[PDB]
Amino acid sequence: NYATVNDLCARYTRTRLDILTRPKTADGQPDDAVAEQALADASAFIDGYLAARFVLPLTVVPSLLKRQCCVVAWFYLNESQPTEQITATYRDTVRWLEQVRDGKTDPGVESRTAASPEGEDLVQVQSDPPVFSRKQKGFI
Amino acid sequence: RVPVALHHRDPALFCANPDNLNELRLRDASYHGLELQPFGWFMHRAKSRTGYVGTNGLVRTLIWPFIFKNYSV
Repeated sequence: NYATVNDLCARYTRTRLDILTRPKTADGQPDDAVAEQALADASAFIDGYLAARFVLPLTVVPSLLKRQCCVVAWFYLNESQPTEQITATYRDTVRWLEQVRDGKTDPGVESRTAASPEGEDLVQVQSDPPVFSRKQKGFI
Repeated sequence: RVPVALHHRDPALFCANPDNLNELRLRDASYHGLELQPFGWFMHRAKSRTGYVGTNGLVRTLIWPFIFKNYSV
């Protein structure tokens, strides 16, 4: 997963996270595996939206992707009855992921070293070996 | 005492004298250059155009059409 539960419980108040999680567990006591599973599902969502033009086991993780995983995990964790703002922000992050997939916006870099994640060649052409090109310094 | 063989040396070996500019002198890594040994150098200067020894060759005129034709080809 892109973001750990210790970050989702920091961006979103831990008490509200416990309130959301405690029903979903089998026993009925505050649990941590539910949040990790939701974060894994959100990371899978982002991975699917990024694999279009990136090598998906990201060499360097864009620093905004932690936020983009936390928001989607929060929406996935409020599926029974979400606030209007949660839905609006989830639609905004889906729009951002669609723009990233299409090519309108790059995901960003790692804020530590400003390195952008690599990916496979979106465009690739092959032609026959070049003959009579200007690089052939013979003749002329 | 007559010649038995006439070897055609490469024309690049000869540099015109910086003075008088009309005496071909064998290049010897010198400013003036080594002069030709007498009775041992059959020199034929075909002057198609009046001027000095380096000028009168047809390469001066033909270098431009050659370049244009080959670049176009």
